[PDB]
Amino acid sequence: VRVKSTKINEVQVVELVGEPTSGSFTLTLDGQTTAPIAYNATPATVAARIADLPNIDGNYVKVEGLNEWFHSPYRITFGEAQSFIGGLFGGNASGKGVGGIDIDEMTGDVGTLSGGAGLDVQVTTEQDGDRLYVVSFQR
Amino acid sequence: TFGEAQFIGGLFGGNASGKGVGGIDIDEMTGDVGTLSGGAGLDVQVTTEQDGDRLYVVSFQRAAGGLNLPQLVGNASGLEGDDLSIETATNVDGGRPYVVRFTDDLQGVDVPTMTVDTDDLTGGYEVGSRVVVLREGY
Amino acid sequence: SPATLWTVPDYKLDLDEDEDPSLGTRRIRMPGQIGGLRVEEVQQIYIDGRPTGGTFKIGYGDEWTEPIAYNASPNDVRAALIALEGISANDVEVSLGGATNEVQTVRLKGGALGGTFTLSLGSETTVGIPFNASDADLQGALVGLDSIGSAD
Amino acid sequence: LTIVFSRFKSFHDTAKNVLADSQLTIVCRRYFHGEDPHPFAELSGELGLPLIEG
Repeated sequence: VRVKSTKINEVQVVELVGEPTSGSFTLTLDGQTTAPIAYNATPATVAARIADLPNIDGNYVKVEGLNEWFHSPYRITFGEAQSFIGGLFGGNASGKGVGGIDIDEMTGDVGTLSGGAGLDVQVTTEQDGDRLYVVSFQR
Repeated sequence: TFGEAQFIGGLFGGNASGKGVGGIDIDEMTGDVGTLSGGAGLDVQVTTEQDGDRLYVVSFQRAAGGLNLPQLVGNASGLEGDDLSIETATNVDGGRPYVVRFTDDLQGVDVPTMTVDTDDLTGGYEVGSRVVVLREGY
Repeated sequence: SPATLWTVPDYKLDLDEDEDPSLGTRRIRMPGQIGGLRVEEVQQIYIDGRPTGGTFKIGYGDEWTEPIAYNASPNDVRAALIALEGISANDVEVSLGGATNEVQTVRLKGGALGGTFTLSLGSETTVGIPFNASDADLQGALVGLDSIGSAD
Repeated sequence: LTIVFSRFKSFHDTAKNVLADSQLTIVCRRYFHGEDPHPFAELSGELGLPLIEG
């Protein structure tokens, strides 16, 4: 037997709707929740705040600021990691860092934000994650 | 020459980006010929060879994109200068038409071109209507 | 789409003495013939000049709708058209399509060598915009309104 | 997928081998007012509305 797979990453966008002018917000993923993020946090700070989550547990996520309101929206890509057969039985399995997984949508909470009208933290998926495995038999 | 040497939210925090006077319709200088000597009919006259200007273009898109918005009105009161005003114009009025599509028992039928009576509409400006046929039914 | 499929003979009746016998009984499968194609009529109704109240009426041949509100949805236009005796219970679909964006322009006049100004859009009013504002400064002021958003 | 490269070649000399290996055609048409449709006008979707109005 031989196995092949294609990685397709989760991409999610975080929008500070209502245009906040001071304070700090948080993001939730599986209930694990981020140390509060500034209204003008740099994407590399947002990356450290999502990397610290027990369900991510490493520098596996990247984020880019689209710069419509300070750095907002933030566009977050899981698995791009920039701000032997039999090894499974040996406890040295080769798959490292979350990527090609259908990450359930992060939920925002406004925290201490204040500013314009109708504040919320809004989240959307721009590309659903996938890793289809193809198992081909032989010999 | 007035203008050369020799983040969106920054304004609310006093970190406004608009440094250096240039793109402004500056008032014409005057020159005083006191303490100045040695000639005839001495004066310090000035003239302008190109007026300063900046037209800001504002384009409303996405959730503002379908709307026929009201015209921006400017208040000049916080400016300091000799005779201020703010000029605003619509260059493209917005909108989104009703698409009427003839269907089922009118599928493939050459229907009449509609006309819209606007006499009971109120407010607005040059209020009117137009009907554009995208397809003849056939 | 349902289609008629015809198989039609193309027989060779004068075969040479060693030519393929299969050509004597040759028949051609025709492509498949569709019914009459219908084109659905489409008309775009535009209302111009930003009415703030009242009603309009749509004429369909000799008849007219009941009054339609300036604010009407596609479903309100559809209900108004289906009530007109030239149109029956499913014969008209109505929707909105094809945005034109507003584009507006702003200029300061006079030797305004200092201070600040405000813009207003309906009832809402900006923070003060510097006399020498960048494009970013004016966008930030316009985006700080309650109707406008940072994407818009 | 391919590499287009030049150091001050003509566009013809640049495109020649790329168009030949890829099997592609350059086509050009002059826009004449009052007889042609606008060169970038195209329709879309369930109803066949223009992509961009105006």
